[PDB]
Amino acid sequence: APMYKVTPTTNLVLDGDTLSTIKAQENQIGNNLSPGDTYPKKGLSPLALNTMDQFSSRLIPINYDQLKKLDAGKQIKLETTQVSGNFGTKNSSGQ
Amino acid sequence: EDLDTDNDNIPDSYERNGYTIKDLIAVKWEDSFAEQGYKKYVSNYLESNTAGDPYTDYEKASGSFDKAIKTEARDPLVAAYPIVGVGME
Amino acid sequence: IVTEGNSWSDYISQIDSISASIILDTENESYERRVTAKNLQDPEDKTPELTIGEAIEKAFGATKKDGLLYFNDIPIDESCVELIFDDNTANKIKDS
Ligand SMILES: [Ca+2]
Ligand SMILES: [Ca+2]
Repeated sequence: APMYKVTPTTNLVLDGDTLSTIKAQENQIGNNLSPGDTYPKKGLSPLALNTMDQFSSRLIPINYDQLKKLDAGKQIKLETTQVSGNFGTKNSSGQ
Repeated sequence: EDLDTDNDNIPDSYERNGYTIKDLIAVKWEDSFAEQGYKKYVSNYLESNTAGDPYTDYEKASGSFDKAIKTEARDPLVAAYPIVGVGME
Repeated sequence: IVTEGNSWSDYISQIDSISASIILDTENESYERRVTAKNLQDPEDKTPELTIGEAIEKAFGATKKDGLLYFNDIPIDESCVELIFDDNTANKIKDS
Protein backbone atom coordinates (compact mmCIF):
# COMPACT_ATOMS: atom_id res chain seq x y z
CA ALA A 1 0.00 0.00 0.00
CA PRO A 2 1.24 3.56 -0.58
CA MET A 3 2.25 5.99 2.15
CA TYR A 4 1.47 9.70 1.90
CA LYS A 5 3.55 12.31 3.76
CA VAL A 6 6.41 9.98 4.65
CA THR A 7 8.19 11.27 7.77
CA PRO A 8 10.82 8.73 8.88
CA THR A 9 13.01 8.89 11.98
CA THR A 10 16.64 7.79 11.77
CA ASN A 11 19.61 7.24 14.09
CA LEU A 12 23.28 8.00 13.42
CA VAL A 13 25.78 5.72 15.17
CA LEU A 14 29.56 6.13 14.93
CA ASP A 15 31.08 3.31 17.00
CA GLY A 16 28.48 2.36 19.61
CA ASP A 17 27.28 5.89 20.24
CA THR A 18 24.03 7.25 18.82
CA LEU A 19 25.02 10.73 17.65
CA SER A 20 21.46 11.99 17.17
CA THR A 21 17.93 10.97 16.21
CA ILE A 22 16.31 13.28 13.66
CA LYS A 23 12.70 13.32 12.50
CA ALA A 24 12.05 14.36 8.92
CA GLN A 25 11.34 18.07 8.47
CA GLU A 26 9.32 19.76 5.72
CA ASN A 27 12.40 19.61 3.47
CA GLN A 28 12.67 15.80 3.70
CA ILE A 29 9.02 14.69 3.48
CA GLY A 30 7.92 12.56 0.55
CA ASN A 31 4.36 13.24 -0.54
CA ASN A 32 3.96 9.98 -2.48
CA LEU A 33 5.54 6.54 -2.11
CA SER A 34 3.91 3.78 -4.14
CA PRO A 35 4.81 0.12 -3.55
CA GLY A 36 7.99 -0.83 -5.35
CA ASP A 37 8.89 2.83 -5.92
CA THR A 38 11.36 5.08 -4.10
CA TYR A 39 11.71 8.72 -3.06
CA PRO A 40 13.42 10.39 -4.85
CA LYS A 41 12.39 8.25 -7.82
CA LYS A 42 14.93 6.18 -9.72
CA GLY A 43 17.12 8.39 -11.89
CA LEU A 44 17.18 11.33 -9.46
CA SER A 45 19.69 12.09 -6.69
CA PRO A 46 19.44 11.27 -2.97
CA LEU A 47 17.92 13.86 -0.65
CA ALA A 48 20.17 15.58 1.88
CA LEU A 49 19.34 15.26 5.58
CA ASN A 50 21.45 17.99 7.17
CA THR A 51 19.23 19.67 9.80
CA MET A 52 18.26 18.60 13.31
CA ASP A 53 15.80 21.17 14.69
CA GLN A 54 12.09 21.41 13.95
CA PHE A 55 12.30 24.41 11.60
CA SER A 56 15.47 23.36 9.70
CA SER A 57 17.69 26.18 10.98
CA ARG A 58 20.37 24.24 12.88
CA LEU A 59 23.03 21.89 11.53
CA ILE A 60 24.04 18.54 13.04
CA PRO A 61 27.21 18.91 15.15
CA ILE A 62 29.74 16.27 16.17
CA ASN A 63 32.44 16.19 18.83
CA TYR A 64 36.17 16.64 18.35
CA ASP A 65 36.81 13.14 19.70
CA GLN A 66 34.17 11.89 17.25
CA LEU A 67 35.58 13.73 14.23
CA LYS A 68 39.05 12.44 15.14
CA LYS A 69 37.99 8.83 14.61
CA LEU A 70 35.75 9.85 11.69
CA ASP A 71 38.87 11.04 9.86
CA ALA A 72 40.93 8.09 11.17
CA GLY A 73 39.26 5.46 8.99
CA LYS A 74 35.99 4.85 10.85
CA GLN A 75 32.57 5.10 9.22
CA ILE A 76 29.09 6.03 10.39
CA LYS A 77 25.92 3.95 10.16
CA LEU A 78 22.26 4.88 9.73
CA GLU A 79 19.37 3.00 11.35
CA THR A 80 15.70 3.81 10.81
CA THR A 81 13.62 3.48 13.98
CA GLN A 82 10.10 4.36 12.81
CA VAL A 83 8.17 5.87 9.90
CA SER A 84 4.92 7.86 10.07
CA GLY A 85 2.61 8.44 7.12
CA ASN A 86 -1.01 8.64 5.97
CA PHE A 87 -3.60 6.73 3.95
CA GLY A 88 -6.40 7.84 1.65
CA THR A 89 -10.14 7.50 2.25
CA LYS A 90 -13.24 8.95 0.61
CA ASN A 91 -15.20 11.63 2.45
CA SER A 92 -18.94 12.39 2.29
CA SER A 93 -18.63 14.12 -1.10
CA GLY A 94 -16.39 11.81 -3.12
CA GLN A 95 -12.94 13.35 -2.77
CA GLU B 1 -32.29 2.51 -19.98
CA ASP B 2 -32.47 4.52 -16.75
CA LEU B 3 -30.49 2.37 -14.30
CA ASP B 4 -27.53 4.15 -12.70
CA THR B 5 -24.97 2.27 -10.59
CA ASP B 6 -21.92 4.50 -10.04
CA ASN B 7 -24.35 7.29 -9.04
CA ASP B 8 -23.48 10.08 -11.43
CA ASN B 9 -25.89 11.77 -13.83
CA ILE B 10 -25.14 9.30 -16.66
CA PRO B 11 -27.02 5.98 -17.02
CA ASP B 12 -25.41 2.57 -17.48
CA SER B 13 -26.15 1.85 -21.14
CA TYR B 14 -25.26 5.43 -22.11
CA GLU B 15 -21.75 5.02 -20.67
CA ARG B 16 -21.41 1.50 -22.08
CA ASN B 17 -22.48 2.33 -25.65
CA GLY B 18 -21.80 6.05 -26.06
CA TYR B 19 -23.17 9.42 -24.99
CA THR B 20 -22.75 13.16 -25.46
CA ILE B 21 -23.63 16.06 -23.17
CA LYS B 22 -25.98 18.72 -24.52
CA ASP B 23 -28.03 21.23 -22.51
CA LEU B 24 -26.41 19.93 -19.30
CA ILE B 25 -28.00 16.48 -19.74
CA ALA B 26 -26.69 13.20 -21.12
CA VAL B 27 -28.24 11.84 -24.32
CA LYS B 28 -27.55 8.88 -26.58
CA TRP B 29 -24.92 9.41 -29.26
CA GLU B 30 -26.07 9.63 -32.88
CA ASP B 31 -23.57 9.82 -35.72
CA SER B 32 -25.38 12.86 -37.14
CA PHE B 33 -24.28 14.87 -34.08
CA ALA B 34 -20.62 14.92 -35.15
CA GLU B 35 -20.98 17.63 -37.80
CA GLN B 36 -22.42 20.01 -35.18
CA GLY B 37 -19.16 19.81 -33.21
CA TYR B 38 -20.23 17.26 -30.60
CA LYS B 39 -17.99 14.48 -29.31
CA LYS B 40 -18.56 10.83 -28.42
CA TYR B 41 -17.79 9.84 -24.83
CA VAL B 42 -17.49 6.38 -23.27
CA SER B 43 -16.88 5.86 -19.56
CA ASN B 44 -16.88 3.21 -16.83
CA TYR B 45 -20.38 2.45 -15.56
CA LEU B 46 -19.13 0.93 -12.28
CA GLU B 47 -16.87 3.85 -11.28
CA SER B 48 -17.70 7.48 -10.57
CA ASN B 49 -14.19 8.69 -11.52
CA THR B 50 -13.04 6.74 -14.57
CA ALA B 51 -9.66 8.47 -14.86
CA GLY B 52 -9.06 8.86 -11.11
CA ASP B 53 -8.92 12.67 -11.08
CA PRO B 54 -11.00 14.65 -8.56
CA TYR B 55 -13.79 15.38 -11.06
CA THR B 56 -16.45 12.80 -11.88
CA ASP B 57 -17.54 11.64 -15.33
CA TYR B 58 -20.47 14.07 -15.48
CA GLU B 59 -18.37 17.08 -14.47
CA LYS B 60 -15.67 16.26 -17.02
CA ALA B 61 -18.06 15.45 -19.87
CA SER B 62 -20.29 18.49 -19.31
CA GLY B 63 -17.37 20.87 -18.74
CA SER B 64 -18.68 21.84 -15.30
CA PHE B 65 -15.28 22.34 -13.63
CA ASP B 66 -12.56 24.99 -13.49
CA LYS B 67 -12.76 26.75 -16.85
CA ALA B 68 -8.96 26.95 -17.07
CA ILE B 69 -8.66 23.18 -17.62
CA LYS B 70 -7.82 22.37 -21.23
CA THR B 71 -10.69 21.18 -23.41
CA GLU B 72 -8.84 17.94 -24.23
CA ALA B 73 -9.36 16.80 -20.61
CA ARG B 74 -13.17 16.86 -20.88
CA ASP B 75 -13.46 13.24 -21.92
CA PRO B 76 -13.60 10.81 -18.98
CA LEU B 77 -10.74 8.66 -20.31
CA VAL B 78 -8.19 11.52 -20.16
CA ALA B 79 -7.06 12.74 -16.73
CA ALA B 80 -6.80 16.38 -15.68
CA TYR B 81 -3.30 16.40 -14.27
CA PRO B 82 -0.45 18.95 -14.08
CA ILE B 83 3.20 18.21 -14.83
CA VAL B 84 4.73 21.23 -13.09
CA GLY B 85 8.52 21.29 -13.14
CA VAL B 86 11.42 23.55 -12.20
CA GLY B 87 14.39 24.77 -14.22
CA MET B 88 17.38 26.83 -13.15
CA GLU B 89 18.87 29.76 -15.06
CA ILE C 1 -19.43 41.45 4.90
CA VAL C 2 -16.78 38.73 5.18
CA THR C 3 -13.43 39.14 3.42
CA GLU C 4 -11.47 36.27 5.03
CA GLY C 5 -11.09 33.03 3.10
CA ASN C 6 -12.16 34.64 -0.20
CA SER C 7 -9.11 34.63 -2.46
CA TRP C 8 -8.76 36.19 -5.91
CA SER C 9 -6.18 33.55 -6.88
CA ASP C 10 -9.00 31.02 -7.24
CA TYR C 11 -10.63 33.15 -9.97
CA ILE C 12 -7.58 34.69 -11.69
CA SER C 13 -6.92 31.70 -13.95
CA GLN C 14 -10.60 30.92 -14.56
CA ILE C 15 -11.15 34.52 -15.69
CA ASP C 16 -8.01 35.00 -17.80
CA SER C 17 -8.82 31.85 -19.80
CA ILE C 18 -12.24 32.87 -21.17
CA SER C 19 -11.73 36.61 -21.59
CA ALA C 20 -9.93 39.16 -23.74
CA SER C 21 -7.91 41.98 -22.19
CA ILE C 22 -8.46 45.59 -23.26
CA ILE C 23 -6.28 48.44 -21.98
CA LEU C 24 -7.31 52.07 -22.54
CA ASP C 25 -4.37 54.41 -21.90
CA THR C 26 -5.52 58.01 -21.56
CA GLU C 27 -3.39 60.83 -20.18
CA ASN C 28 -2.32 60.57 -16.51
CA GLU C 29 -4.63 57.55 -16.07
CA SER C 30 -4.84 53.93 -17.21
CA TYR C 31 -7.60 51.32 -17.32
CA GLU C 32 -7.53 47.54 -17.80
CA ARG C 33 -10.59 45.39 -18.45
CA ARG C 34 -11.54 41.78 -19.19
CA VAL C 35 -14.49 41.03 -21.49
CA THR C 36 -15.95 37.55 -21.85
CA ALA C 37 -15.48 35.99 -25.28
CA LYS C 38 -17.19 33.04 -26.97
CA ASN C 39 -15.78 29.76 -28.26
CA LEU C 40 -17.16 28.84 -31.68
CA GLN C 41 -15.79 25.28 -31.49
CA ASP C 42 -17.95 24.33 -28.50
CA PRO C 43 -21.65 24.12 -29.47
CA GLU C 44 -22.70 24.34 -25.80
CA ASP C 45 -20.98 27.69 -25.14
CA LYS C 46 -24.01 29.99 -25.00
CA THR C 47 -22.00 33.13 -24.21
CA PRO C 48 -23.36 36.10 -26.21
CA GLU C 49 -21.32 37.13 -29.24
CA LEU C 50 -19.72 40.57 -29.22
CA THR C 51 -17.71 42.71 -31.61
CA ILE C 52 -14.73 44.86 -30.62
CA GLY C 53 -16.88 47.99 -30.73
CA GLU C 54 -19.42 46.60 -28.30
CA ALA C 55 -16.62 45.22 -26.11
CA ILE C 56 -15.03 48.67 -25.90
CA GLU C 57 -18.43 50.26 -25.24
CA LYS C 58 -19.22 47.83 -22.41
CA ALA C 59 -15.79 47.65 -20.76
CA PHE C 60 -15.19 51.39 -20.31
CA GLY C 61 -18.80 52.59 -20.11
CA ALA C 62 -18.66 54.71 -23.25
CA THR C 63 -21.80 56.27 -24.72
CA LYS C 64 -22.56 56.73 -28.41
CA LYS C 65 -23.20 60.22 -29.76
CA ASP C 66 -23.61 59.75 -33.54
CA GLY C 67 -22.49 56.14 -33.81
CA LEU C 68 -19.03 56.95 -32.42
CA LEU C 69 -18.05 56.07 -28.85
CA TYR C 70 -16.94 58.76 -26.41
CA PHE C 71 -15.35 57.97 -23.05
CA ASN C 72 -16.19 61.23 -21.28
CA ASP C 73 -15.41 63.79 -24.00
CA ILE C 74 -12.41 62.04 -25.60
CA PRO C 75 -13.02 60.32 -28.97
CA ILE C 76 -12.13 56.63 -28.80
CA ASP C 77 -13.28 55.66 -32.30
CA GLU C 78 -10.76 53.56 -34.23
CA SER C 79 -9.96 56.48 -36.56
CA CYS C 80 -9.22 58.82 -33.62
CA VAL C 81 -7.05 56.53 -31.45
CA GLU C 82 -3.97 54.37 -31.98
CA LEU C 83 -4.62 50.63 -31.66
CA ILE C 84 -1.74 48.35 -30.66
CA PHE C 85 -1.93 44.55 -30.83
CA ASP C 86 0.55 41.75 -30.34
CA ASP C 87 1.55 39.38 -33.14
CA ASN C 88 -1.16 36.81 -32.38
CA THR C 89 -4.02 39.32 -32.26
CA ALA C 90 -2.72 41.12 -35.36
CA ASN C 91 -2.65 37.85 -37.31
CA LYS C 92 -6.10 36.86 -36.01
CA ILE C 93 -7.53 40.27 -36.97
CA LYS C 94 -5.88 40.83 -40.37
CA ASP C 95 -7.49 37.75 -41.92
CA SER C 96 -10.97 38.52 -40.57
CA1 LIG D 1 -23.51 6.09 -14.32
CA1 LIG E 1 -18.97 6.36 -14.56
